[PDB]
Amino acid sequence: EKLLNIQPPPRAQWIRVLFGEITRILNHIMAVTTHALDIGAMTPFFWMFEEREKMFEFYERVSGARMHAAYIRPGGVHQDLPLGLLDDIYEFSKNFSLRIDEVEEMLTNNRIWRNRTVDIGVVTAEDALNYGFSGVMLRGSGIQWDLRKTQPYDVYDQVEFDVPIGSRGDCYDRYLCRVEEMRQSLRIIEQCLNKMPPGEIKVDDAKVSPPKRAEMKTSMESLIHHFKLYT
Amino acid sequence: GVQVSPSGEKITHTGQVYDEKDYRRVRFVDRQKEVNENFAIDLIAQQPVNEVEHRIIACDGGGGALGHPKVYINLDKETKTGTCGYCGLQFKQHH
Amino acid sequence: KVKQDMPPPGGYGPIDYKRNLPRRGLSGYSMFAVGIGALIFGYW
Amino acid sequence: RAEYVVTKLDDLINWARRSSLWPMTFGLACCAVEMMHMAAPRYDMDRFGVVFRASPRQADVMIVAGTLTNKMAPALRKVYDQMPEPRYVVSMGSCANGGGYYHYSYSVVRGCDRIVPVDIYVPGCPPTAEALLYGILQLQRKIKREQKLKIWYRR
Amino acid sequence: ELVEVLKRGVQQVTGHGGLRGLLRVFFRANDIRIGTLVGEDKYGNKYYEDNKQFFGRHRWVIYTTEMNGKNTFWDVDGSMVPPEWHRWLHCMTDDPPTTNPPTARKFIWTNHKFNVSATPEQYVPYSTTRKKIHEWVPPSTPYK
Amino acid sequence: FFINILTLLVPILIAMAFLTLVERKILGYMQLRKGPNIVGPYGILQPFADAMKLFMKEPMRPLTTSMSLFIIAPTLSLTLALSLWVPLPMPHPLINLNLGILFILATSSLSVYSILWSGWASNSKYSLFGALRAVAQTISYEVTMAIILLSVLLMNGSYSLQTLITTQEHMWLLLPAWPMAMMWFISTLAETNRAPFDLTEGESELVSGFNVEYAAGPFALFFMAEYTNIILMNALTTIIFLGPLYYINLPELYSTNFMMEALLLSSTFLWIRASYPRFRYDQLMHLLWKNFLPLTLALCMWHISLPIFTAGVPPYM
Amino acid sequence: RPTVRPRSDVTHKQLSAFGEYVAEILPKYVQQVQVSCLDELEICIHPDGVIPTLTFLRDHTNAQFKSLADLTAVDVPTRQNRFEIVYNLLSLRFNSRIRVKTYADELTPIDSIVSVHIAANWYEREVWDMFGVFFFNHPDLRRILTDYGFEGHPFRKDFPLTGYVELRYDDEVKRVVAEPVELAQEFRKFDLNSPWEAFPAYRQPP
Amino acid sequence: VKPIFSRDLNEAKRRVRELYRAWYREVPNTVHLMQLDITVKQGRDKVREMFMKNAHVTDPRVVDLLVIKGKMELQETIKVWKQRTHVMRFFHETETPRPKDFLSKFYMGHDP
Amino acid sequence: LHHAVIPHGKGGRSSVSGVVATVFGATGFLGRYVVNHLGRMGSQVIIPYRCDVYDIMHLRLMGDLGQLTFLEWDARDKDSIRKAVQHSNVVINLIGREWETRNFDFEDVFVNIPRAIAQASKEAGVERFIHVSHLNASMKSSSKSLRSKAVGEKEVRSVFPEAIIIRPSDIFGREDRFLNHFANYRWFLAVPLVSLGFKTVKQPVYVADVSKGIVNATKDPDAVGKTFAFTGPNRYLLFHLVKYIFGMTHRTFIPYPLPLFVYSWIGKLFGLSPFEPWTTKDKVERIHISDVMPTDLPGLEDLGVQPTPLELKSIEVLRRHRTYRWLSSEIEETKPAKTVNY
Amino acid sequence: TYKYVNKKEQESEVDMKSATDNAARILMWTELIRGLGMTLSYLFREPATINYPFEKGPLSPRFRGEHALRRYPSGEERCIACKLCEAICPAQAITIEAEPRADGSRRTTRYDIDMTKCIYCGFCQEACPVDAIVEGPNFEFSTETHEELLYNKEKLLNNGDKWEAEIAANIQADYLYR
Amino acid sequence: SATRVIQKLRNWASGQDLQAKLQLRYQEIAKRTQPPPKLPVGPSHKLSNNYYCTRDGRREVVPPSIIMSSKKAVTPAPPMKRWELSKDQPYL
Ligand SMILES: NC(=O)C1=CN([C@@H]2O[C@H](COP(=O)(O)OP(=O)(O)OC[C@H]3O[C@@H](n4cnc5c(N)ncnc54)[C@H](OP(=O)(O)O)[C@@H]3O)[C@@H](O)[C@H]2O)C=CC1
Ligand code: SF4
Ligand code: SF4
Ligand code: SF4
Ligand SMILES: [Zn+2]
Repeated sequence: EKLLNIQPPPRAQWIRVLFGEITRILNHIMAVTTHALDIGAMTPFFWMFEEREKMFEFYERVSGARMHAAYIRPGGVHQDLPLGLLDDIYEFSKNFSLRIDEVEEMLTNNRIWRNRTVDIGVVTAEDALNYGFSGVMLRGSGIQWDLRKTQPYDVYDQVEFDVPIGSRGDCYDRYLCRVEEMRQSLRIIEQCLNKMPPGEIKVDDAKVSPPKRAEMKTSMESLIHHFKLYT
Repeated sequence: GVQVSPSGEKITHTGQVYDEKDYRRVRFVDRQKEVNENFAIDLIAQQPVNEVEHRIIACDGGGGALGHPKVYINLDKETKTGTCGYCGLQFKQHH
Repeated sequence: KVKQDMPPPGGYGPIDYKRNLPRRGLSGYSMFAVGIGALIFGYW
Repeated sequence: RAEYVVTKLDDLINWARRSSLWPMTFGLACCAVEMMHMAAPRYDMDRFGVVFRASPRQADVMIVAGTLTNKMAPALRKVYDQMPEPRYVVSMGSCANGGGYYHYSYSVVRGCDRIVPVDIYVPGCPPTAEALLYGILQLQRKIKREQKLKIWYRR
Repeated sequence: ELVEVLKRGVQQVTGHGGLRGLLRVFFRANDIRIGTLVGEDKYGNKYYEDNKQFFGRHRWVIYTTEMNGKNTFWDVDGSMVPPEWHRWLHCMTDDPPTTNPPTARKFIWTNHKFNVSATPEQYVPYSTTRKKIHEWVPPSTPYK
Repeated sequence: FFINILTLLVPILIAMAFLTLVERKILGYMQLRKGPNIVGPYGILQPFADAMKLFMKEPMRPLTTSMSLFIIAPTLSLTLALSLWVPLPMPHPLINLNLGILFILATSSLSVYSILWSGWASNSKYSLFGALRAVAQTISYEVTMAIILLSVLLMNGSYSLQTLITTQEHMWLLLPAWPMAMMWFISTLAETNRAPFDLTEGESELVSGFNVEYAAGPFALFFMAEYTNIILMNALTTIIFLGPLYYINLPELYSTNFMMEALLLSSTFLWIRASYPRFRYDQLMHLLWKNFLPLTLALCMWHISLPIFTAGVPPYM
Repeated sequence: RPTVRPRSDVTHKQLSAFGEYVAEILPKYVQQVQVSCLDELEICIHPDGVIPTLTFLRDHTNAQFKSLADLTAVDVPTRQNRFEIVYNLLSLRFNSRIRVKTYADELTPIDSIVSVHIAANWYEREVWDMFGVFFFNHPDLRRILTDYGFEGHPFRKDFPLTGYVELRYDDEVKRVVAEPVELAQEFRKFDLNSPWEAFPAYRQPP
Repeated sequence: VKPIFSRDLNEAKRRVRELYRAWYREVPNTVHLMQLDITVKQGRDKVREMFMKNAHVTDPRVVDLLVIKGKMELQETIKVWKQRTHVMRFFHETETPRPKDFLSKFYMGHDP
Repeated sequence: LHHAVIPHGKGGRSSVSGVVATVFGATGFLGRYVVNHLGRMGSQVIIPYRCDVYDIMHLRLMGDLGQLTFLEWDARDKDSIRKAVQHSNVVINLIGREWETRNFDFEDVFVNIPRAIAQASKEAGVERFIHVSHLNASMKSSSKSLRSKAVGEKEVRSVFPEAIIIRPSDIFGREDRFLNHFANYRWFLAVPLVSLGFKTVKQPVYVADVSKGIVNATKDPDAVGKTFAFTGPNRYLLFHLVKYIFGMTHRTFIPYPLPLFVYSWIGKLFGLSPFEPWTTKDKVERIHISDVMPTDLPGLEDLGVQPTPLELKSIEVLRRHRTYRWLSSEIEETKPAKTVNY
Repeated sequence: TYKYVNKKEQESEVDMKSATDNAARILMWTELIRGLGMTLSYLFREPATINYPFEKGPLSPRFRGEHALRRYPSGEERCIACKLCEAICPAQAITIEAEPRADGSRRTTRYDIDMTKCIYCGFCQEACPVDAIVEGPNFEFSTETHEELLYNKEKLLNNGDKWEAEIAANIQADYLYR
Repeated sequence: SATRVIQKLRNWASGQDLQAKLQLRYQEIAKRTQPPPKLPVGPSHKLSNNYYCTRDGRREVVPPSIIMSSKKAVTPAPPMKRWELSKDQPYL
């Protein structure tokens, strides 16, 4: 859409930011709990993969697949939300922060995880920028950089949230940065469900997004742009 | 109508059959070759012709956005059943 | 009339995202006074 | 009657292998997440008694998940050859079935059928965790309905 | 309330059709739970719904004893359910075919063939095309 | 006597098989799974089928291994794990040793010898890593564990095992000796390789440790020995520290109380397995020689001084 | 206009001034400066230019392009030097991105940036395995992403998409063996280039 | 043209002979340590045949890049990174070679 | 030819060779090597299997998509032979059992089963019939298996005149009953040999060379009706053969001189196991046999592949019996067996 | 807006009550007792598993599964040989070589759907202008041999004939969304 | 759900309330069947004053502006400021 110089609609931008932070919760939860499986805490993987199955059901409600969705098309998203998905997103978002509190109740403040993960893999910030580290690898070491805050793509300048940065560069600080990024992802979830705008889902340029299915059967130019946008 | 070969093979409705000396029939022993009973050629002869008063009819296959696009069929030649090329429901002028 | 997927009027409710951890157990002096006092009756 | 005793001993020796079969803590793909989702407690392995051991000497069934590249091919055949002799292979997903994407790539072996025998092809890019939990039900009934001591008897 | 949940356990023990029905549900489903019967299909599945359980646990089945001339006591799989009840069981709709039936068309199958791999009933693939290169046959008579 | 051998050795095998069943069910209910529901009435026929799968699968005869130690380590491992039960007290033991605590200590190290011979003669680099972290794990646990058993048998003056229940008739030894009890439970987790202190079986840093090349058969018989050691040291902690009320008119009431207490202790063991993350071979040795060995040397000091301060000199029998 | 993405000219004029500054500071050693639409600045330099231009962009006070994003060849076979080796930089202070291009073929290499950017220590191995572009002064330059014996750098346009080597297990040698490739179904290549002029401003002269 | 590390053909042949020296030291440790199947004389003959496959070229640029490729195969066979099957892929014992005479190439297919 | 049996291809996996072979007895060792070399060139092979699907499961990789049709079969029922033969154009017959069962004797599995397979082949009109026998088949052999195989050759010539009777010697391969039978003698810590190997002499012949020769016999147009004596490489005496096997294994080599009557008694009371036995009396009298040098009979070199020797490929197949002490010993660290000319 | 996650290291004059609180956090491991209480709270729950051969999964009406050819409501196979469904199928898994039917209409001779290929993405069911190809919500179609997941035309047609009672209800409940 | 004794044990052992917030969906998920919604028009679904020659984004992009091919200090932007501490949580 940048190469075609095409803006999506604001409903497409906010559903992109909303499901990108569902995606951020998905990758941070798999990251922390699969790292807990690599350490030896097998149980946050199970207790958080139940919630990951619930968010895969959200993915399957919005697009149709569990993982390989192919939903965020160039020029806005493919289809709409199903009716009453956002109520289930709100009902999951009420109860997920207690699960975050339970997983960091077991794992953050305890001796075993703290002794295994403090002062391990201490990266210098200048050596991290020389090695080309990015995102949570930088935010463990404490250099303040987040692409939703300093170079705002989509509609991420509209939402307001906090950037978790560490102060010692270790495994424990990177895990705490990921857990705090889940909590700030929950804050972006609350802001998206507060200010999701009405509108349409793809771009209304028929040469960029494919046209609607009701207008494809009735209008000829939609059949041309459907045909030569799909072959 | 599902026809039968002299080898007992069901003729597929496109006209595909395997020859009697063919080695590609050996995937069908102790198994079965799938042929549907509802032939798509024979499932249009049961459809009646539609007697309509329009000189140009519009067809969509029923449902609007459910079926095929809304295309327009001429009915001027009364000796020929004016068909819809997506579907095949035969139309005819009332007079 | 459209029937789009929107939040309801009045908005959605508040979402908890801050870290809320309970202060369970008790004070560390009296918890030691339980455990040292468990030794004294046990040794008696 | 001896054939009834032979078939009931065949059912008694196949009941153990259909129930307590022990898979592999594999990886390699997108499809590594859905093996972890069959481990996850919605559609569950361990309700059937399907346990992710890590060792190939202790494994009983191999869930090949996703892409099997040209570098991964001796790293798959070496592991399957060091599985002990009841060896069943599930192929999760379309890249282990016949190369779902990357069929025409330079560095994907075009399915897991080129290297090992695969006893059940479970399709999808997600096989959902219930869909190859159906796949472990169908391998479970497949090596229920296999006859080992019966064709040991009539031989 | 502990005697109320013990009465719940006694009720779900005594509600599944006597001791033989209790033992066949206990050794087929391996879950003894009772709900209302939302519909019996043409093959013999007994469909149950209990909305006090979870979203996902609330709709369940008890399968057939016979299906297409096969003993299905301990051999139960995924694709035994009819397609008209598939939408109800996998929570794609809130309407069973007892309440809201689907549209019936004249070409549709009146019996569900189940998933049929490693059976004499089996899909095997083939070309669905004719012979594109027609050969030249020799003549039946010689040159002289 | 052989009737007592068979009716003590068969139902301990049924008990450890059901311990593996309640491991899978208790870790399942901890992890929001249901556990192995589909086979048996509620799971009961799963570990019988696990033995009947793993013993009707074949083992390897690898080229790289040494075959004599390959076949002589797991026969040892099942013999020592089933032979630590024979000095265990119950009401009245199958065999009453004169000094059985040293038998428990030495033959519990000989189980690690079976693990260590598996690690060397399995002849992988992974198996050699597992053998040397068995060495480092016993470097961590053994001196600490014998100082704990010494410093509690300064309250019960002999090494006999019936003397523990005639000492613990009136009260448990949890209440005078809870700094002994917490570090003994941690040290017997380090003994029997459970998921906080499980290295050497590994499964999350290396592949299998002592049973990398050990296929079904000998891996199953190691698995038999390992969970026999789990229920064994659960019952040993149960008899030595939270030893129940002992009535000479009613030994079966005390045996039922001991078995409710031992299933509580085994649920605590699997609860600790599904509650804590896993140690390291450096930090394991580090805190079991840093945060344990001065504390258990001071507890050895205090229980040396305890027949002098409060003048309880223990009797011989 | 909600369809078109809005254009701010302030980033285009400050990138024009900064590209003028980099072409001013390196006149021997910068060939082309392109401040494109979508507001990205591309600086195309010599094959000898890469070490001091990237040392300038890493260590200069106004530049501060410390983090390297990616090292990437593209293979255009209609040039004399086929591989455009690009280096994407990133300012951690000034919030911008230089796309440095340089040209190469397979026979004139580039000095590698491992001596200044240790981010690219795996990116050099990636592009040497991927395109056949050798780099100087590397610690251990190695083919990593193709096989141990995959003869042929695959991302060149002269390489086919299917490849040359397929693998198959053979019971004859009891190992996985390589074969010359043949396919069950061919790659059905399409001709999706429409014959009409798509963009009238992007037209080549005849 | 700006050259790679070998300036001329004599220095390029010197580095070629140094790489052949390292392969000739490399082969018996590979056959002894990989649990290999081939004769060590067969391995040295295959190294000589793979050199004579590429030894019809003049340019020191492509000779030095073949030295770079052979050093990569050298370090992947010294440090045990090329396996038994990856070493044995060079022999191609699953496939008879295509017939050089015209008549069997006429018979076996449409090959020019 | 037909419109799909024509060989448009390049001789690989997805290529078509048109060699539609029903490989009877493909489940074992010679069958797994010839189904490998048949699907290497690329064909739809037809595999009738008598055992479970699990012991034939490792054959599923041996060709392209849908190129291996596994049909179960019983040896008594003629319809099971008929439905596997009747769509083919070449039938390979590798029916072999070196021991006896209760349902199948030494003679019926080599006479009456190739009688029924060639009778269904002559009823179905396939072109070539690659029946494999032993080259020591006569009427006066001491073992019963060669006496069964000679009259099986007589009856298969009676019911099939254009039948290619390929006659290998003792085939050696990775899972064989020759090399592993000679190298599993280390558990008894002695090799009881028949007259110390001084009156018997053998030619071990490689299984890929036999399978490549069977594939070239199916593809050879002028080889129909022949009788291929299929002995290849250099001729070894048995004392030097077991000396080569045990010197390459580097185990203890004490050859026990035991006579033929007592060692056949050892085989007779050793073959009573209800599983697959370690040795049998006809296996013992096939060890005590001399494979003669064949006169005017064609073999490997006129069919199109050269026989690989035992010294070139013995490290492929004898590596499964060594210890770790001498695991990495290559070809040159052992002494080759002495080659005799008689 | 940034936020620190681990920055509390300061000598803040730790007194007797907070020092005994830290020295009772260590040497009793009461936060490990807290983690034990967390797992004790989770063991007393009715678990989240379903018993899948008798209690099947939660899904969606848009859940794309097994490929199927639909049919019109009055007979007549819906596929009209457009060939835009293999120009959109990114695995190149569809061969649909066709002819005139010698009845005046337009159908296909061959369909091929490769289930050992293909991406399960719904590109074809969004490119089909008549909705002939559809992705009916099966997931219980795992086969044992590699032949049986090469769906040509007849398996696809009786698949859609098998599943037309559910697919048409999904399209009738879903066609306002797309 | 379980009864009150197990509910109070779960609430004490977690440390907070657990019947208010469940990870198990009982009735918090709405009805899976739905009324059919109406997809709205876009800002280019106009009958009048709607041209692709004014609405295009694919043809307003030109070839790239070549500056130099063959004054004070210049920065690629204003130099960015560090962010502020969060008012909800400064530390953790
Ligand atoms: N040691 C050797 O390998 C030698 C073999 N030969 C000859 O080579 C040929 C094949 O040898 P090889 O592969 O090693 O032999 P195997 O022991 O491996 O068995 C060959 C095949 O015969 C089948 N078979 C055996 N008995 C019966 C029966 N009663 N009914 C149906 N099928 C049966 C087996 O199937 P199933 O799995 O069901 O048993 C198997 O597939 C034979 O003609 C043999 O005489 C000659 C010299 C040496
Ligand atoms: S089968 Fe699909 S989901 Fe699995 S690895 Fe391949 S592309 Fe990813
Ligand atoms: S787009 Fe639809 S109707 Fe057209 S060829 Fe494909 S499946 Fe058939
Ligand atoms: S779902 Fe996607 S992958 Fe499958 S047929 Fe349709 S276009 Fe191909
Ligand atoms: Zn119509």
